[PDB]
Amino acid sequence: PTYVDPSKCDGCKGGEKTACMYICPNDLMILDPEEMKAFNQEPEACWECYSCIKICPQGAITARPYADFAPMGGTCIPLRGSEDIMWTIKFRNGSVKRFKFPIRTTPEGSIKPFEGKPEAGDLENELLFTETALTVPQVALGQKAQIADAETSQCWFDLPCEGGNR
Amino acid sequence: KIPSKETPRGVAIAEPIIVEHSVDLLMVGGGMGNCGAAFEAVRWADKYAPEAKILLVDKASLERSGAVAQGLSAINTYLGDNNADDYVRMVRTDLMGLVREDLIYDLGRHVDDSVHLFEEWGLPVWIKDEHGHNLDGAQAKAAGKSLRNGDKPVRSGRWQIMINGESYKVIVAEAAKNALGQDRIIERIFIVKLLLDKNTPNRIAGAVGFNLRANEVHIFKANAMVVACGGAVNVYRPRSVGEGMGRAWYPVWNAGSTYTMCAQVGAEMTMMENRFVPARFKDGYGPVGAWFLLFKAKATNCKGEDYCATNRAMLKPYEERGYAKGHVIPTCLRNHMMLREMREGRGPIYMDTKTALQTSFATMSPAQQKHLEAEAWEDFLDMCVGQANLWAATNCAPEERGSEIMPTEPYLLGSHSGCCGIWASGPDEAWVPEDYKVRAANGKVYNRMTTVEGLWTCADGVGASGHKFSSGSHAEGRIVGKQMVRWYLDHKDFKPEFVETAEELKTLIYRPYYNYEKGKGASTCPVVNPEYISPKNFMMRLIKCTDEYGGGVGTYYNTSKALLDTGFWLMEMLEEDSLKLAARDLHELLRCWENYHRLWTVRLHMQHIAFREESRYPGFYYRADFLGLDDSKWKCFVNSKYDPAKKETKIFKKPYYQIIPD
Ligand SMILES: Cc1cc2nc3c(=O)[nH]c(=O)nc-3n(C[C@H](O)[C@H](O)[C@H](O)COP(=O)(O)OP(=O)(O)OC[C@H]3O[C@@H](n4cnc5c(N)ncnc54)[C@H](O)[C@@H]3O)c2cc1C
Ligand code: SF4
Ligand code: SF4
Repeated sequence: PTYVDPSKCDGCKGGEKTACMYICPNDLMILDPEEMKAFNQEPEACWECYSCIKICPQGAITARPYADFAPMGGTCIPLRGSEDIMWTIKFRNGSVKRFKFPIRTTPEGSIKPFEGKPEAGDLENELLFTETALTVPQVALGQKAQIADAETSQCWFDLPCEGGNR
Repeated sequence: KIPSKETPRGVAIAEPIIVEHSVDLLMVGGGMGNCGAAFEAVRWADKYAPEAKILLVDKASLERSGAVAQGLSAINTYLGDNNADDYVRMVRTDLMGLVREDLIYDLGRHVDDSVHLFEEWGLPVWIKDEHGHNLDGAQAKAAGKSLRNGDKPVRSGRWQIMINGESYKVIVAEAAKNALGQDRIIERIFIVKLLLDKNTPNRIAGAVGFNLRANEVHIFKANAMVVACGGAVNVYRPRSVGEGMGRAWYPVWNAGSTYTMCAQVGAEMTMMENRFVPARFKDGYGPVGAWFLLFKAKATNCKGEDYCATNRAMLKPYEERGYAKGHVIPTCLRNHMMLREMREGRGPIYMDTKTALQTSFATMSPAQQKHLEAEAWEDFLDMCVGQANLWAATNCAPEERGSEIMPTEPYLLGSHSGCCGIWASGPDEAWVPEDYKVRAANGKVYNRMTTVEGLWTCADGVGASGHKFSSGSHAEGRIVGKQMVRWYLDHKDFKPEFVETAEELKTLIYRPYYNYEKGKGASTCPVVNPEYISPKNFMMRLIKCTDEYGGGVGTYYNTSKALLDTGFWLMEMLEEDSLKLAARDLHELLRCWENYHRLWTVRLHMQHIAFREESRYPGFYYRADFLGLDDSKWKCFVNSKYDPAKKETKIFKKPYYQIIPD
């Protein structure tokens, strides 16, 4: 679960999106408008996805690992930049490991989805607009499974019980 | 002091406004499915229907909504040199033989194209350098090597590829945004109903929902729509019942909406008996794979022995029938050999990373050691941060102490290593059987359409066609996105109408609000009140019933006709009680409708397993009264169709066509 540092949180004064409240996939982050401080309204529904922890401008949100199975002292802190992410893992015993990973090669907000790409083709074939041909199964069969249905393998005639006309 | 005086802490909740929308194409959900749908649909509309109103609605905000919220470390579907026939063959083995092979093949010949788009958009994809050593996305670009340049990915198994995909979702949501714009995307709005046409029979007409930031009921009229809102989690009692209720493997906010919203409206459902119980690290559910293959760390019981080797005999009846033969065991059978070690108390199932690391660090240079450790930790930081938190907490850096493996509580999904969902339509080719094609009242057959005319679904939505993953989910959306624009043009002059009025819809959505208002005076505490029921308590009462009678963790995934019957008896007192749910705030109204979706699905999942008189997925769930599999009577799909007018479900067998040989 996630909590907000009241001394760090300013309630997002400018640019009237409340970063944490806006981003949370589970609608857990909410702002107290009078106090201008935010909190997690339902901590036991927190998937601990770090979405709010990353987006927070002040960096007021940290994660306390699930109290009902995780001991105290341990924490993960990201610092997500424009093209990379830095993680610092602080252990219960005091150990620290740091990491750095790529997150994106192209600049944020720059994707032109259609520029350069082919225009819409045939509304009647299975081709997507960026495609030109599609594979067909190597060998294709039409073998129906067929299920026995009858609750008995029993037969009381002398003759196989196969051509059941009546 | 008195609890009823205490402030609700959610948004507000008061008499809603009611705001209508006439739209041509609606998209419910904004995960991997619809972000593919939007991307495709716009392009086809910009050329052929530029006047057509397209709208995408999401429970959360598109930037981070869905399963890919914290990102991923791998793309699990990528052919590239592989042919879509062995793709179908592999998905068939894993999912115990009973799959819609046409949907899987169709998903194969479209999937790579999405992955290629992803890289182009900015997704850092790993590529082999020249001496077979790993390069990350940033440095692969620096070197001038790409999938676009056909450079062969890192790949930790025939079908998967490695990525630096922390920002995976945001990259995809961006493409969907720039195609649509903040005018065709309305976020933070939960859809609850789905309405079908007053005039023509079995045809979709609209959808109802509510705003999560202001008191508004939204009524949507539509010609064609996708409902892709993910799978169903927290339908069974988890292994941590305190705060750990939020630490499930699949996203905790998947309420089984896709499944119920369509089933409720008459769409034919498929394979709902199928579930997925993954084997992941204890409590945190982080991925194990990397630690196993990068360092060769194995699972050992209390004796230190390999239970896979010891319990090989359990697989005899299956391999003789051709289900497992030669160290290619289905995932369900893998944790079927795990369960006997557990129930006979020879646990805990343990990953000794301590000794496995100190041995592998001897044959590696110090700098080559930092690299393989940074790959392994990224599997958490890119995919599952909760686990890294647990290791930070428990002093469990793999160097000094190992970790426990545990099979998770059941999850209901169609995109991942499961296959439960909605009966979709095949593409319409010679190689597709006639029973696999829907074909509408106009005679033509549109790909991936439900049996409800004009309604689509994809990715977790379509059943019997698992192993789509993040790429197939996008590809399927693209498939649908086109078919919706195609549909609209063939039905251009439609005009949808509902049997129910806007007031009737509004009083339904906010019923739990009225329930609370009218009954709150009865008690000094808002939770303990005889007049209504809390959504958190409904949530609990359900997951308990499912655990104990539907084959949850508590019963070692075990069920029978008798156990299910008891389940059903409680289930339909709970169905009745749902009419008396209560909401103090908007966030509670959200939970109220999510838990109602959670009931309808988990019940349907049980009605399916009750019907199928074999244990098709041993290790996932067992029928105690029908322990073994049976290809005589049950080689087929199990489908159901709900009747809205008669409030009756009809569960029936649906024949399986084998298409790809072997
Ligand atoms: C932990 C885990 C690990 C994974 N690892 C991999 C991997 O390594 N490789 C890989 O390829 N795939 C992986 N996946 C699988 C992949 O994420 C899914 O297959 C894919 O995300 C499914 O997409 P979807 O179409 O179901 O939409 P989702 O991404 O599941 O999102 C559903 C959307 O619907 C919306 N929604 C839900 N309910 C409503 C409502 N009723 N009203 C309006 N909107 C609603 C949500 O806001 C959300 O945007 C992983 C998944 C899990 C979570
Ligand atoms: S984003 Fe950060 S600073 Fe802004 S309201 Fe949320 S916790 Fe406070
Ligand atoms: S960690 Fe994720 S799910 Fe939890 S409150 Fe933050 S944004 Fe929401």
